[PDB]
This record gives sequence, C-alpha cells and structure tokens, in this order.
Amino acid sequence: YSYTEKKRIRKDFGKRPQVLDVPYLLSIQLDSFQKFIEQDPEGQYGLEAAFRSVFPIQSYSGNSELQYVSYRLGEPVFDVQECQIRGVTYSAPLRVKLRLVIYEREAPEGTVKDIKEQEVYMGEIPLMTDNGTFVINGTERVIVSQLHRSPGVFFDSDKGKTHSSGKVLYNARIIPYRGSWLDFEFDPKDNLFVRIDRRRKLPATIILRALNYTTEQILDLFFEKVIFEIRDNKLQMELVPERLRGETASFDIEANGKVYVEKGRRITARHIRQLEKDDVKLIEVPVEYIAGKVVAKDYIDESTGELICAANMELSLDLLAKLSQSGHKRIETLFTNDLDHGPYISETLRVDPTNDRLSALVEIYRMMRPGEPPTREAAESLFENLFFSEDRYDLSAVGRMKFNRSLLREEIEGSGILSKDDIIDVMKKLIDIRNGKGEVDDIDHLGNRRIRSVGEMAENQFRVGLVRVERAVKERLSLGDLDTLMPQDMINAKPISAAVKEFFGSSQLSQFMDQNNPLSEITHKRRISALGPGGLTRERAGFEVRDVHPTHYGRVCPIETPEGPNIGLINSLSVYAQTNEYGFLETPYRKVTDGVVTDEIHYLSAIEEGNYVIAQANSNLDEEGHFVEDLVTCRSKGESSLFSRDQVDYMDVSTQQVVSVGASLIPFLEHDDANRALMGANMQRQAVPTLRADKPLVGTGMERAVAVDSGVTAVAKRGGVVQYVDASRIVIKVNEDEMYPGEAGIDIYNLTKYTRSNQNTCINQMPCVSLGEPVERGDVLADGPSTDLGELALGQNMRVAFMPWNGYNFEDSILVSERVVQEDRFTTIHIQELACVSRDTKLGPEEITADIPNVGEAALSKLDESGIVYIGAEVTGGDILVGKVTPKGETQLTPEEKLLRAIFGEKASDVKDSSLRVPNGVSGTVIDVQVFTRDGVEKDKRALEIEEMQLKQAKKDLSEELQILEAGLFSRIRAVLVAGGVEAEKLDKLPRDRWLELGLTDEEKQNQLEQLAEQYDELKHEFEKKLEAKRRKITQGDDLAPGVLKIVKVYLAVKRRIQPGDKMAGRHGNKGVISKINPIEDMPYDENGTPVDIVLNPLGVPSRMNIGQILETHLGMAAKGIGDKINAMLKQQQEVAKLREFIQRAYDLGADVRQKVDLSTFSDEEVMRLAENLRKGMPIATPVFDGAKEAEIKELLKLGDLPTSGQIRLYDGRTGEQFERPVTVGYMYMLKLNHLVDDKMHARSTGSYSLVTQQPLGGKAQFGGQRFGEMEVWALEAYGAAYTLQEMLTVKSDDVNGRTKMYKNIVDGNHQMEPGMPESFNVLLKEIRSLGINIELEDE
Amino acid sequence: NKLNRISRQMLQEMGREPTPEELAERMLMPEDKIRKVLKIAKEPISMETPI
Amino acid sequence: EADEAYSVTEQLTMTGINRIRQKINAHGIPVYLCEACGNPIPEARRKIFPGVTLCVECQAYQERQRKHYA
Ligand SMILES: [Zn+2]
Repeated sequence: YSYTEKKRIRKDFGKRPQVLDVPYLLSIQLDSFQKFIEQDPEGQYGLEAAFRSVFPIQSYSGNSELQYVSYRLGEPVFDVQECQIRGVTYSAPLRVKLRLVIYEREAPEGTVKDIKEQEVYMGEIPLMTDNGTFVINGTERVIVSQLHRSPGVFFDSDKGKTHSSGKVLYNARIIPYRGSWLDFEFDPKDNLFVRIDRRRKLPATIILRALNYTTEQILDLFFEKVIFEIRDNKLQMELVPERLRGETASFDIEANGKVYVEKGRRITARHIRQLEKDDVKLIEVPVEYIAGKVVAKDYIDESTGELICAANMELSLDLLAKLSQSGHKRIETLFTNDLDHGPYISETLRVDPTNDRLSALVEIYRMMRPGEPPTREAAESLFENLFFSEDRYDLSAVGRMKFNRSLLREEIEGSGILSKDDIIDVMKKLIDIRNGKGEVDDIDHLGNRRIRSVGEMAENQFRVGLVRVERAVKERLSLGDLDTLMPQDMINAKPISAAVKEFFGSSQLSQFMDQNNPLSEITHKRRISALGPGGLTRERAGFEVRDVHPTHYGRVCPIETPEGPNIGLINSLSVYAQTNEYGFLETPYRKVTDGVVTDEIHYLSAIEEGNYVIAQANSNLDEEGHFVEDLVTCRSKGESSLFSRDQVDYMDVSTQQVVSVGASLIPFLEHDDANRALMGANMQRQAVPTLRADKPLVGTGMERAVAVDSGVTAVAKRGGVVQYVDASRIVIKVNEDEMYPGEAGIDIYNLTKYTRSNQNTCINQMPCVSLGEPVERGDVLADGPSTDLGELALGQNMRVAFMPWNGYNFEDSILVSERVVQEDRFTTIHIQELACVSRDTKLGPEEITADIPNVGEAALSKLDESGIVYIGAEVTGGDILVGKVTPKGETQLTPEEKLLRAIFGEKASDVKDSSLRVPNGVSGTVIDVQVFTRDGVEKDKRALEIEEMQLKQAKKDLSEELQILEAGLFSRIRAVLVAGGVEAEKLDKLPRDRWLELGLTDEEKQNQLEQLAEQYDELKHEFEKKLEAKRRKITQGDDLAPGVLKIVKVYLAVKRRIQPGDKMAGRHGNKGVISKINPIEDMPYDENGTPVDIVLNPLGVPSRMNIGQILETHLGMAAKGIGDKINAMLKQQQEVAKLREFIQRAYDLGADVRQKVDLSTFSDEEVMRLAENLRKGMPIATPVFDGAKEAEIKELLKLGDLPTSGQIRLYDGRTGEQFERPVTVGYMYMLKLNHLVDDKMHARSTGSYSLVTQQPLGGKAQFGGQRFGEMEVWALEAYGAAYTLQEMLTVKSDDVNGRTKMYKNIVDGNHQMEPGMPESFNVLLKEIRSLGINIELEDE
Repeated sequence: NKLNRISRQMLQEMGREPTPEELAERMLMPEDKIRKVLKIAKEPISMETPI
Repeated sequence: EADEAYSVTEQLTMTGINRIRQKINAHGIPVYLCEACGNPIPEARRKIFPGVTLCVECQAYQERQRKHYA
C-alpha cells in the first residue's frame, strides 16, 4: 500500500478482482498528436508522411526539381504559461530542409548545380499541452476526436420506402481517403449506374470505355461465352450442363443418342446430374434459340470487309444466315439467367451514348463540367486524374485494407489508387449480392466507423496547405532564373501557416475546453463526434446512426451522451477502449484457452470481436481459474445467451469496461434507470468547483484515476523526500535510485495559484503533503480544484432527508438549511476578466488619465495617480476600475444647459467619459492588473511600476531555483567526497563555493565529482540566460491591433455564496433549484438534536426510476456512522488498541470482498493519521456493476450503530412535535452546477436600441429586453389583449416616436399610449418602394 | 502596394514579419503614416456577416 | 421533463409486444386437416397452440417467403 493511500483508504466493496488497472485516460489525445509531430524515418502517418506524398515537387517537365530532405521543430516562442497571458498561439516554427536540383538541356539527367537550401520556414504549427489541450489565443482548446465512415467499399440497401414497390435496391460506394467518390448503384430496371461525387447519374459501362475497353471486352469481362457452332448446316450449341438451372427447356434438348429432357420440363437436379455425369459437351439445336442470345465479339465479312454485326448486338434467325454464309464457324453469345447470372451489364451498354474511348471520355467531361466544350486532351486527362493519379487520389493503407478486406483478397496492403482491376472487381462483387449470394453492410457497425483524432486531422490540413503552395512552387520553378532563386523565394509562409491556423482556430472540432471540473475536462478530451467535416450532419442521418449499436460494448459509452439536438451524435469514449492499429476501435479481453481463464490480454477490433464467443464480466471462476458453473451467460455473434464451460474463447476484463469515465463515477449505477443515468453523467461535469474540496462519502473507485490523469492535480515526477513546502511551491529531494547521475538535484514543482478558468470558475492548487514526508514516484503532491487528497471531489456531500417540507420542494425544488450558507461550503469562487481599451478615433486619441469630468474624490480614492484601480481594493457595482476618456469636442449645448453651466460654473469639458466600471450587481476583490502598451508609446506611470515589479518577482523566482538547486547539488558533492576522504567536520567549515577543488585517488569517484562540476556551471549559466530572456520579454513592446494604443485588463475575484435560484443535483439525474434558505431553528432534527442539511421530496424518486440515490443516501448514512464512531473514540483518546480493533472490523465486513488491509501499517505513527482523516466519514467505494449490496449496506449500518431501515424519526424544528412515520436520512454527494441565479437574472426598463431596427438591444450588458415571438403573440390574440399586444410591438419596442412619448407620459403619471407606426413596417414600405413597387397608404 | 511587397521579402526573412516601425523605415514617408494609411486601406465589412 | 421521455418508451414497448402476443390467441379447439394442403397436423401443435390451422411445413414456408421479399 502506498504513501497517499496510507493517509486515507477507501473501503472497497465489490468482489471481482481488478485484472487491468485503468490506463491513462488522456491516452487518445496525447498519443495521436505525438505521432503527427515527430521524426519518423519512414512513411507511418506524420508530418514526414504528408511531405513524402506531395514531394518531390518538380517544375513543368523543365527538369527543375525541388525535393524534400527532412524537417525540424523550433523551440516554442513562448512556453505554456507565457503564451496564455499575452494571447499568442502556442506554436513551434517548422523548418524543413529542401534540395533544388536542375537538369541540363538536353540531359541524360544530372545536375549543373544543386543548392541544398537549409530549412525554409513555413509557419508555426500549434503544439499540444502536457495535458492534451491547445492554446489558440491564450485560451485552452480541445480537438474532439471524430467518428466518420471508414474508407473503403461498402454495399448498402435502401430497402422499402424506395418507390413504394418494396423490391429493395443494392448500391456500392468506393470511398477513398482523398479524391473523388466512385458510386455504383442499381435501379428497379436492374440497370447499373455510376455517379462521380454526388453528380449526374450516368450509365455504368462508360468507365470501361474510358479505360480503353471496347464493347467486346465488356462482354468478355462481365459475361461468359456461349459458343455457337455451324457444323454441317444450321447451328449447333456448346452446352454447359449447369447453364440450364433456373430455366426451362427451350426446345427438344437431346444429346448422346438419348433424349434426356423434352420441351417444357424445367432443368433441375435430375437433368444436371445426368448432363454432368454423362459428359454432354455438344448438342444439336434449332436456329431460333439465338433469337434472344446476344453475340459476343465483332464479326465482319471476310470478303467485303464490312461490319456484319457489332459486339453486343442481338442475333436473329435472319442475322445468323448473313454471318453463316460468310464462312463464320464461331458466334459467341451471352449466358443470361435472371436468378443466377442476370443480363444486367448487357442492358447497360444499350443505354450508353458513347462508343469508343474518346466518346466516353467526353461524356464524362461534359457531365462533370457542363456548358463548356469537350476536347481530346481534356477528356483523356480528366479521367486519368480522377481515380489513377497518385496526387489527386489515395485510399491510404486503411482504405486499401478494408477494400481488400471487403472483397475477399489476401493482400492487406497494395495500390493506393484504383486500378482497372480494382474498379472491375468491385462491380463484380456488387452483382453477387443482387443475385442472393452475400449480404449488405450497415453504416452503424463500429468496424465500419473509424476514429480520427488531432494527430491525423492536422496532417490532412497540412497536406492541403502544401497542395495550394505546390501550385505556386511549380509555377515559380517554370520561369526561375539560373542560380539566383532558392527554395525560400518561392515558398511563402502565410499560405502554409493559414491552412493549419484555419483548423485549430475555427472548426466544429476545435472548441473551448469544458473546464469547470476535472471530470468536465477529462470527459471532453475523451469525446467523439460524427458531425462536421467528413462526417454525418444533424439534418442528414437519420436515427440508425444516433442509436446505440451492439458493437458499442466496451468501445463507446451507451449511457454518456448529450441530451439535446444531437443525441447519439456525440457519445463518449469507454474507459478501457483504445484505437486500433488500423484506426478502428478495440477493447481489452482475457484469453480463455480451453477451460482456463488466462491473464494474457488481447485487443480485438469491432470486426475481430464478432467471431469469438466472449464470456461475461460478472462470472465466477475459482482455484486455477476454471469456470465454476458448467454453463455461463455469454455473448457471441451479436446476441447474448447461456454457453458451455469449454466453448468460450475470451471473457470480459472488468465489470466497468462498458461505461465512460463520467458514467463510472455514479455509484449504485446498476440500480438507476438508464435515462436518469445519462442526465447524471451529463450534469456531473457541470459541477462548479467548491471553496473547500470535500470528498464523496459514497464513491466508486475511479475518482483517483480521474483526478490524477486530469492535469488539474500536481503529480510527483520522482520519488523522494520533501525539502520545502510553501503554499506556492514544493521541492522534492529525489531518492538515489530514481535520481539521475549528473546535475543531481531535486524535483521542484511550482504550484498554480488562484487563476481564471474558461468558464470563469477558479482553478487553484493546494499542497497535500507536509514538511519532510515520504512520497514515492507517482504520488499525489497537490490537489487541484474539486479534488481532495488525490480523489476527485466535484462537490460536497451533506446530510439529506427525504420528506415534504410545507411545499418548499414542490416539483424538484430543493430546501436548504442556513448551516450550509453559513459554512460557506457551497460558496463558489469566480474570476472574471474585464479590459479597458485606449483606441484611436477620427477625433483624436483616448487617454487613460485619472482626470475624469464631473466626478468626486469618492471615486478617485480606489484609483491611483495614474488612473488604474489598486490591487486588493474590494469594489462593488459602479466603482471605476480604469479611468478612460474619449475626445469629443464642441458639444453644442443648449440654452438651459448653458444657463445652468453659468449658474454653477462647470467648465463644460471637451472630453467624454469612457472609463471601465464594475457591472451592476456583481461585486468582488481586485486581484491583478495587466497593461499592454503599443511598441513605441511611452509606458505611463503605473504601467512602468508593474513591469518593474514583474521584474523583481521574476528575479526572486529564478534565484530561489538556483539557491535550492545549488544546495541540493552541493549536498551531493559533499557525500561523494566522503567516500574516500571523509572529513565530516573539516569539510563544511570552509566556504561551500570553495569545494570544487578537492579531487580523488584513482577510481570512478574521481570521474563522478567531474560530472557534478559540468552541471553546476551549467546551472550557473542556464540561470543567466533564463534570467536574461525573462527580463527582455517584460520590457518589450506588447503588440496590439490597429487603432489601439494601450489596454488594461483587470481581474476580479468574486466570491458567490448560494441563494434561491441556483441549480443543484445529485449524481443520479435528480435536478433541483434551491427554493428557500431555512433557519437552523426550523430544520428537521432527531432525538440527538442534530439538524439535517437538505430536505428533498420523496416524490422525485419513484417516477424517475433512479433508485441509486436512495442506496447512496443509506450507504452515506452508514458511512457517516463509522465517522461518528471514530470521532467519539478519537476524542475519548482511547489509544491505538481500541481504535485499531474497530477499524479492522470495518474493512472486512461479512467476507468475500477484494479489499485486504492491515495490520501492516506501522501500528502507531501511520495508523493514527488515518483515523483522523476518517472521522468526517468513512469513504466507501461502490464499483459500477461490482457495487455494494443491501446486505453489505445494512451490515455497515450495524457497525455504525444505526438502524437497518435507513430511516429514523424526526421532529419539526418549528412545532417541536414528532413526524409520523420514519423518514430516511443519510448522506448524498451533491453538486452545485453553474447555472447560478445571479448570472441568469436580467431586467431592462429602457436601454439601447439597434441602429438598423430601432429595437431594444444589448449593448452595455444591460441586456436587451425579452423577445416576444410569434407564439407569445397568439397568446395575447387568444385573450382579448388587444392593447397589451399593440403596446408590446409598438411603443415597447419598434415605435421610434412612441417609446419616448410613452416614457414621458409614464413619469407624468398618465398611463396612455400615442402609438403610431412601428419602424419595422416603415422600413418594409421603403424596402418595397425601392423595388419597382408603388406601395401606398390609402384614404383616411 | 509597396507595403504588401516589403512584407514578402521580409516575411520569411525575419522568421515572422517586420514590426510596424520596420516597414516604416523601408518606406520613404513619415513612417508613422503607415498606421494612418493602413486604417483607411481596409475595406469595410459586410454588415450582413453571420456571427 | 425527461420523465415523459421514459413514459413514451414504455407505451411504445407495451404496444409492440401486445400485438405480437395476440398473434397466438387462446383457448381454441378444432380439426387436424391443414387448410392450405391437408397435411397431417400432430396433436403436439394442437396442444401447444389452441386452434392451429397450418402444418409445421406451412408454418415455416409462409414465414420463410415473407422474409425473402424483405
Ligand atoms: Zn400444410
């Protein structure tokens, strides 16, 4: 057992052993990006891969070729922290080595010269954080992994609704990774069609002619030959003894001196057994059977040299005679059978307007680009570029694999583009399914859905970046002079960097990190979407893809999906899932060899998994690991049933692997209706981080994995002991084993302190270890927000009791005791960023001066001489954060204003008041001020004080490093000097700086002292440069936008408590909005007097079948019971014996669990610290489907000395009398979600109005009035509310004249309206009148 | 026109792009006028731009 | 809210199953000659299904045929 486990150990129910512990939850995001940006000395996907495709680039056959060498990534311009404050994107410069060779004219190739131009710069490409996010403009963003249809060929249906005949249809689609689509589809008439892209439908055979196939080769390829001999006079026929199946005799069919079948008897198994066994090769026939047969090849008249019959022309009893008398012994015909081999391709040729190669190539060109004339060179080139160019087409390897896979080939890799064979083989396979042999695919199966993520999608955006630079490079290499231009002159930077900046900036897949919660971050980075580029659209599909598919078991979560307009269009990644080598979704299983269950694990992709028979998660195996029962519930080929002991090939890894990180965090999930479970893991992520990181009394076990794997916590790099612990930083003196030989030293973790999140919540780290405590590698060193002691604590649990409380929980509303708001415990800290801009207007420059017209010193108290609010000033609504004034001269005031200025003597100023002031109603403490000034404008007073202070702090920080790192390094020098010259007391008298001189006798210890010297002087110099650059960055001109001189950003720390209106919910989809905040006097209490924190409504529980919230409440009740027991014994100071005796009893409980525990923990100093951490309650773990059972809960209630009912009697705090019936009380972990009321509440009397439409508009955040849409008008129309409606869309909004006439009347105390006409309609009259239309208002 | 061209040679040459007071030196005039120039030089934006 | 979504599901599920259930009727009693083709009906089908009118041969066939046109 570890070090931050020894502190507090969660009692774990659940029997099934963990065989594989949860891997890094951010595996997907971090892995994929690492592959994209990395030197790979071969083709595997990456920047190397993208390059190698387009490169080498060569000029227009001018034999001036530009080839690609290799690429490097410059160091980040700013590091993570730096890049965020200023607002740059976190990127690295991409430097690629290019070689320009020139071939002589005319050349057996070889070069006059080649300049090997060093790494031209082509933009900066963003970099991924340590924790899987990007920074685009100082704002953390996530790139959502996408789910789209796998490249390859897929045969589909479109049954039923088509045409209202039933019949069904069958279509094939060739979907390449890049390049045009190739669609093959049937119709009711059983004609094969093709359409490129989604374009005009065309007769399918046209592509064969484009591949230089004439009519004869199409028949030869798609059809068999029925050879007709003219032997003697009039017609024999080659008979295949099989051809006659699925047909009836056409005539007197006889051969071999015996009539096998006469006219009119269908050729069945009898007739075909006879023919095949009797070897009937040749039969004599009438001249009329070829009346329908189609002649195969071309036959011309040997004498006149004229065409008798063109290939694919049907013969007639007269047509045969014309080619029979010409001496033609062979006539090849088509075998046509509408059950087995249908005359499909034959009919297609009859619909084709083309004939030769250029004939079809034109019809393809004129379809793609109608309106412009076809050409010989145009039509030929277009087709070769569509499916046969390495540049404009690629299936990739995965595309080639599924292609070969779906077609029953052997090669798993091959051509990257389609060949004449590839296209033909597909057309072949499509026909087979229509014949009844073979089945169609479905889009939904996760073996036909592929996962892309950041690493791949950036590659593609880089590839397009080059194709638009490639045109440009080829263009320059055409005319380029001799040895003057070099491969930098041609390659611009903006074109490359724009094509990649485009993606990470605005894309459906690049979004603001959902970061109010370590679960929210981790659940976002593990997310899928079938929307956006290359995926489905909400308006397209279509319920099948939204629905949960059987193949989702252990790959995609069935329960964690959004609840909105795109349900099932998102989904969330399952816990143990991983991405296949080929890019499919696989999941872990256990290899069941014969009847034993092994521990060697295998990853099976969606296609791989179907075949095998997989056992179940909850399956009892004992001793060697035989299946206990002779029959075990298992699932194999898409269904689930009971199976034999030794038929099972694999078994589920965990009881958990089907859900997501969100879903797995719900305790007693098994007991919760699936719908409400969705809402649970949906709202869990909306939990705003609390003031005091609690901890769930009722947990699942995952909370430690989510806290650590999410970056929010500070996890020990190397194991060792703590040298220094500050609320600011933590220094770890590394153990020797883990410590590297040189530079020695200590690991120093600088903590993140109070700072703004994306959702204005506060993200603050705190130290969770004390001075000189042992920590090992991979220990928890500091808690993030909403993490406690290494566990993920998204909220704070409290004492909850289910009962009606005089209606203050009517619907799902919640009733809360004052003790909660007094305890500041659901109090939540928010950080808003407010900025002031000094711009340039036509009239002049804005100044940030503190001289503000018509304001008293009351304002200028919180403002310094320069005009910026002081750090630390607690301000509320209206207080000025940054004084600002805009040039507006000669006001042209009116008489009565003029007379007023003369009576009271105000020097009517030539400057407007534009200062940044605190928004009405919100109130907090100023904790930081930043000033960004144009390069070359003089830093004002306060601005210079700040950039001086940032300097003094930065110098202190860097030197603190050196002081700790020196002493840490010198401390190692001291110990190696002691090994062969130990002068303990003699050594540390003299100045420590004067140590480097002491040497050592012949040994490696002489070479070891040598190592620490190098890295000392490097600390000495790396300090110097780290301090230097830091100093330049502060004074350097902060670069801004056009028109803007300087900007002040003020950061506020508002501390919001909790009030009626806030949305709160438990983890089981039980929402509720706190309704009244009650006095502790009025709360339900028990015979011990202890009030209850929340009073929930029992009605919310039966309807919404979330029964886990009750189990949670009871187990929570028992978990606090163990707490109350230890708290008494710890206050009794009973001594280790009485305490340890009681703790040991708790962690076993009944028998058969998985827990294990002491007495190993050092029976004193370690055992006591634990007891403390438990007195608040004993943390229990209910795994997802391995959870606790009622008996274990009731049993733990016994130990806590609490009733098994889970219910007690309560007393009304007001009347003091008993409550009839026992009520349930207990502890339920509850979240406060960030739909906090004082963010939702808006009101407006009279505000801003839109220019175009004189209509209430939000401008100063005194927001626009409520919108009164169509349906709200029918409301007033259904009442008689004629005036209420007029006023609603006249004076209250649209009537530019009426609104002021009204407001004046309102204050005069006359409630009337003088309405007139809405400007909305006034503009229509003009808008219509400005068309050719004379629209008037008639009459009177 | 001159201003777009100076930024080209100096786009890849200066790793990024020359400072607002660098092209000012390249160009013959008062060189603070670049701001004044660059302001009117922009085309207005389509009011019916989707947000 | 959301509760209704669950409600919706229950009504749908119930209706589909019910239709299926009815397609078996109840206490029937009759003869043994198949109405399609006269083949012998065994008392097993008579006692499993009260009122069976289709031999096992026809109780596939037709089912089979429907599938084919799908
Ligand atoms: Zn029958």
